[PDB]
Amino acid sequence: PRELAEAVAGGRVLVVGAGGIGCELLKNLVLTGFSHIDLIDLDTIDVSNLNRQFLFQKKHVGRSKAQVAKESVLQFYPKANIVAYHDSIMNPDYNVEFFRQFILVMNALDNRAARNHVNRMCLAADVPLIESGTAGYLGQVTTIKKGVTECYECHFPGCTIRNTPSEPIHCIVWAKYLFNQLFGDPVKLFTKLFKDDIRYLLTMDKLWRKRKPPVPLDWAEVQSQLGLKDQQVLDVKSYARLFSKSIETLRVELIWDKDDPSAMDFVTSAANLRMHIFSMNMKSRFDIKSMAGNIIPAIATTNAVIAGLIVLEGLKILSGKIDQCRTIFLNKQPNPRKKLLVPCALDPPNPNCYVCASKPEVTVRLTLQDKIVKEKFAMVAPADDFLQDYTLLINILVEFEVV
Amino acid sequence: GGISEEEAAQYDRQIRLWGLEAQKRLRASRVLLVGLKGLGAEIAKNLILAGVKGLTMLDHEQVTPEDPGAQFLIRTGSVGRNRAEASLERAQNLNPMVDVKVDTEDIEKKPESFFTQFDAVCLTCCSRDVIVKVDQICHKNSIKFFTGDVFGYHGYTFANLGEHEFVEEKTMVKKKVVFCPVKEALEVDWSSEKAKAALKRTTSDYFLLQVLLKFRTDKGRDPSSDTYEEDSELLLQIRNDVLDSLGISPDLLPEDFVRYCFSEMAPVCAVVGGILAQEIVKALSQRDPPHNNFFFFDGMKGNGIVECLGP
Amino acid sequence: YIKLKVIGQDSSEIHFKVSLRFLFEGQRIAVIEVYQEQTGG
Ligand SMILES: *NS(=O)(=O)OC[C@H]1C[C@@H](Nc2ncncc2C(=O)c2ccn(Cc3ccccc3)n2)[C@H](O)[C@@H]1O
Ligand SMILES: [Zn+2]
Repeated sequence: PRELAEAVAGGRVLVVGAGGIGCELLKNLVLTGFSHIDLIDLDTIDVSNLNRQFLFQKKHVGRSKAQVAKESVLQFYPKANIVAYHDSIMNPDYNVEFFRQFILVMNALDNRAARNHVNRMCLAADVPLIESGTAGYLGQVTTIKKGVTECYECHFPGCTIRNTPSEPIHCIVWAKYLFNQLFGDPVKLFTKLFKDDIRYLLTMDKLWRKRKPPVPLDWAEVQSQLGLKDQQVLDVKSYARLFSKSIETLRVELIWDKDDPSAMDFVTSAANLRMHIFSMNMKSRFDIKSMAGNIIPAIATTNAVIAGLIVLEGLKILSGKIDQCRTIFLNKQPNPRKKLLVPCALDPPNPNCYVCASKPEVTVRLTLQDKIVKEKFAMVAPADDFLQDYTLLINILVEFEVV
Repeated sequence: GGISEEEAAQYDRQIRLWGLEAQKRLRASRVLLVGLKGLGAEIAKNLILAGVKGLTMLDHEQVTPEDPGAQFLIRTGSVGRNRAEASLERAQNLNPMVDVKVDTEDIEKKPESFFTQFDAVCLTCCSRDVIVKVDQICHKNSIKFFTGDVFGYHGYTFANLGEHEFVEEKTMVKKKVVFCPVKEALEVDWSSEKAKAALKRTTSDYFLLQVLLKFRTDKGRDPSSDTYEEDSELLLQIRNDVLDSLGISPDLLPEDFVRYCFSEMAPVCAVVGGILAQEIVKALSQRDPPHNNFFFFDGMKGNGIVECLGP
Repeated sequence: YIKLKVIGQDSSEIHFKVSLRFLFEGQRIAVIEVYQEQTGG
């Protein structure tokens, strides 16, 4: 209709993220007639993106997502106007004024922290926000509107790790801590960690009354012993060797990245030795990659469905039909009423929201700046955050805890 | 093991979803897709990214001036090109691992032996006669058959997988689901007291489909927004006659339905194309229960409904 | 006094007698259906 079409032709929209959801969404907005789009993504293209981020081909690996996405779209519709940022949305330059330019913001993000930031920015700028998320076969869409709707935020112990691990993940988390401790001579580290420390650990006699004791490993002793390559579980000797090999490659502040072969090999080997020591079956590098990297399994069709819904919701917003917007869940199997997609009316702001309520306050019983104000309460440039135009009053009453 | 190390790395995130064996099954499968308009373009993209052995994109029509100015697989300025040919370069480059081919001949003229090279056939923009005819061919040769279409804010998918066996994670449990010929699916008898009860719970989108397929049979084309007044009037008449024919009240389909069922809307193509390609993926890999047998999408209400209709 | 069943997004049927969001016939709780919010994209 003439009114919607002119809004779609006139206004400027922001897409935060050029991945699974974002590629699909960028295409859908263009084809729907959205004539002014800003696209931001901080990342470059990886080979594993190519099953579902359809604007990127193999030759593009290593380039910026947002820039390639624009180049790809312009090849099928040159008169698209798109501005691409190879940047993070949490950059203070994307301030309330920047956000104020857009008649609609759409998230295409993969983590809660970034969404929390965009939520505040959109509240502050008083621009509607379509929020969305996927994982495997599942996903959802909703509309966030200040004054009208709920906002996005309206709703292992060291001892298990260091002393009494009982599951593969504890060894994996341990291997990650170990990587940071060292990087965040192989034979000497190997014996210290896998022989000595497990002896020092057999000193604490109380612990091993109940559960099965660890068995120390000696370097020289160990040296004397269908599916994809990575899905194979190797023997102890192999991991011991890998551990060595990876330390070699690593020495030649680092942040752990699942995609760095050496760092990944490190954590795999370490965790597998630790697993062997505590009488657990060792795990394939494929499996350890999942668990250590927190890999979300992901495909084309789910993101494509969700990105289609996003635009339909945007059209309702821009047609002044927000009452007609919904939260839509994408199921794998139909509910009892045969609904594969489950729409629900939007909920009003929660009066006791720590974020979007009139004068928010909370009670907590450099650790404050980082692990509370920044981490727990998602502030970025901090209790004020003039970027997020948000003030939170903290009442001071397991390090800390929120009542 | 059965796939290269380049394939392993590229398909990594979906191998983590449906398993390597599922992927190997897709790797072995060849799909025929008919119609390279909005919905076919989405299905084509999804199946190609997924890594089928091959996709044959069949369309005998040319890009027209009415066609969208932006189409994600076709360059601007291809008015007069055959639509599949105009789609090939971009489709292929989505995934060089896939053998993407093009067929410019009318699906109606295809001999029964054309279909045997395919594990699955997916029709879009096809007439009811053609839909029935190809479903009958597929049944004979045990070929996975699908259809789907978008019209305005609505869209649908259909499957006939015959007797379909699959595994599902409860440990993987083998299960079986039985589907019916598309002819039965499209010609339900609403006479029965059983069928009378079923009607109460059936989405009106099913009757929308009936109206739109008859328009297609009558007019050789779909309604178009360029001929909105002309097509709206005819639709309202087809509504009357089709529903009267079924002993069903015309008023089951609201009279303003005409407002919501014109043209290809790209977001509706994406939703319907997503569900349909995934049904194809499920069917080829024999993993997870396929929808038996209709999915009906309404982009105004945000509804997606699976109906079992026919038996 | 009431025979109720909560089905999760994975069809996980479990029974009851008396991270998640709860629904009955499309109305937030305040067969039941449970929906998680996904954070991928
Ligand atoms: N779903 S997907 O992976 O296919 O695509 C998701 C894309 C989202 C892009 N991320 C992005 N883009 C723009 N601005 C910010 C971000 C962030 O994700 C971001 C920046 C800072 N943070 C906080 C953070 C830091 C470290 C760990 C966790 C969270 N998040 C992403 O590149 C994909 O292309
Ligand atoms: Zn809130």
